[PDB]
Amino acid sequence: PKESDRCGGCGKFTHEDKKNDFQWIGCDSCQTWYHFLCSGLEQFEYYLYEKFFCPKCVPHTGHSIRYKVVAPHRYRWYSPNEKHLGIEVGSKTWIEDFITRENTVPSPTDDEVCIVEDGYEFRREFEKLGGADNWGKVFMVKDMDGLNMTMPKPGFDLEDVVKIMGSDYEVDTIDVYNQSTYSMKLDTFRKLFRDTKNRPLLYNFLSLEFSDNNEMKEIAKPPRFVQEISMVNRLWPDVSGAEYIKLLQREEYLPEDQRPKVEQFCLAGMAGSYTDFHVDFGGSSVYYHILKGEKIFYIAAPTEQNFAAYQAHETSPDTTTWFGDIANGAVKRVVIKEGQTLLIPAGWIHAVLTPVDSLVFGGNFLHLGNLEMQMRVYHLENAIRKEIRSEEKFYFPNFELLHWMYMRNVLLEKITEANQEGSDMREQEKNIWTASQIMKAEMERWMDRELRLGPEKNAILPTDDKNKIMISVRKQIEIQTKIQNAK
Amino acid sequence: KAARKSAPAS
Amino acid sequence: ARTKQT
Ligand SMILES: O=C(O)CNC(=O)C(=O)O
Ligand SMILES: [Fe+2]
Ligand SMILES: [Zn+2]
Ligand SMILES: [Zn+2]
Repeated sequence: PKESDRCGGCGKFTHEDKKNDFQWIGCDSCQTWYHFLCSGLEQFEYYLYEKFFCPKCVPHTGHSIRYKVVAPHRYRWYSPNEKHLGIEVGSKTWIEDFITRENTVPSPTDDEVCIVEDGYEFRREFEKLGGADNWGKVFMVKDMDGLNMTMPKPGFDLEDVVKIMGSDYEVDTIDVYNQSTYSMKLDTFRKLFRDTKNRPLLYNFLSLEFSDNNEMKEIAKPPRFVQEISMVNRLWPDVSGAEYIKLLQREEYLPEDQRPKVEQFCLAGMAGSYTDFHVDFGGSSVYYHILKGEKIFYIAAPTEQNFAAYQAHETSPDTTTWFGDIANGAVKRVVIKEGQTLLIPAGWIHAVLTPVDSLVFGGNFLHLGNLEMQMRVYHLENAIRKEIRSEEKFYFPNFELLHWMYMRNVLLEKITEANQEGSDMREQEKNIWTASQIMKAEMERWMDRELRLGPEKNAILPTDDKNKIMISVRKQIEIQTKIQNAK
Repeated sequence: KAARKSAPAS
Repeated sequence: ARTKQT
C-alpha cells in the first residue's frame, strides 16, 4: 500500500488489534499518520485539539493547540456553528448557573427518604418496613457504624488509589461539559485533579470497578446486608478449598469473566461535576459512600407517572430542558456529606451535582426483593433503546444470563424440592415462589423474542439450553400449582 | 449523550 | 484535529 498511510509509529500499516479501533490521526505539521494509540494521546484528547502536533514535532512546534471555547453552553463548545443554539443541560454555562439556583429544589418527604444516624438505626427502620423484600424508600446513613461495610481510613484518597491500581490503569471518565465518556489514565486524571486552579474542563469518573484487584477489593466492601441479598454474589460466591470443589462438583460453577462486575466501584469528581438524570442500569440498587467531599442528589420516586416523564425526556431530542422542570415537582434535593452513606433501591431516577472535589465508594446490585421493579426498569431501558442508540456498556452486564443462571442454579432447585416433598411453598418459601413466577414470565418473553427473531451475537447461552432450562421450569411450576389446589 | 455509569460485560 | 477510521 502507500507509505504515507503507514504509522507512525509503530511503523506498521495495521495496528495489531484500550482498543485502537481501526482509528488514526494525522499530524498538522509533519503531516504523517499515526495510530490513535501510537499518537501518544489518550481518548479524552481526541476531540480537544484544532492543532496536533505529534511527538516528533512538539519540541519545535509547541504543545498541541486546543480548540477555542467558542460556545460554553453547548456540548460542542469548540464549535462556532453552535454559538446561537440554546443552553444545554449541563454544559459549562448551564452548570455554572445551576450551582446558584439549585438550592431551590424541595427536600424529600419521610415517605421518600429516611435519614438515620447510623447502621444500627438503619436496621430497625429497615425491618420495620419489611426489610429487603419490601424495600421501596431510599436511606441516608449519617454514620457507617453498624452497617458492617468495610471502608478505608480517611486520609485515604486519590493517591493511594492510583498507586494500588497503577498509574497506567485506564478508566471510563466523564468529560462533564461535553456530557460524554472517554478513557483516561488514572495518573492523567490525578494530574488534572490535583490542579485545582486550572480546570479548562471538568472530569468525573464513576466506573472504576476494582472487584478484581486483590488489594482494593479488600479495602472497600458492600454492607453485610447488601452481600446477603446480592444475586451476583449468590451465583459467584467467594468460596475456596472444599466449598469451591463442591461448587464445581454441582454444575454450579460460573466463569469469572461472565460475572457482572459492578458491586465495587470507586468514584472521583472535580468540583462543578454534574451527572444528568438516569436510572441505574438493570434497575439495580445502590450503596454509595462519601470518603471525601460532598454530593447533591436530585431524586424522583419510581412511579409510572415519573417513569413516563423520564422515558419521554430520555427519548426527546430536546437537550435544553432540565428533567426537574417537567417532573411536576417530583424531583427532591438531598445533600450527602463526607462520611455519609446513601442506599437507593430499584427504580429511583436521580441526578447528582458535586459541590466539592470528591471521592466515593459504591456499587450496584440485584436482589429478589426488588425483582419486579428491576424488570420494570429493564422494560424502560429497552423501550428507550428502541428510539436511541447507546452502547451496551452503559447497561447491566449480562443481565439475562444472570437470570438464566439464577433460575437454573438457585430457584429451580427449591421448587423441585417442595414438589418432591410436601409441599406448598407459601408456607416458609412464599417469597421464593413469587420470585419464580415473576422471573419465568419475563424469561418466557425473552425466549419468545429470541425465537420470534433470532439469538444475539455468538455465545453465551445457546437457545436449546435456554429451552431446556425453561422446559424444566414450566414442569415444576406447573407441578407446584397443583399442590396449591389441596393445602 | 453517553455520560453514565460504564461497565463492560465484560 | 483531522482523524480517520478504517
Ligand atoms: O457521582 C455522580 O456524579 C453520579 N453517581 C450516581 O449517579 C450513582 O452512583 O448512582
Ligand atoms: Fe446513578
Ligand atoms: Zn501505529
Ligand atoms: Zn509531526
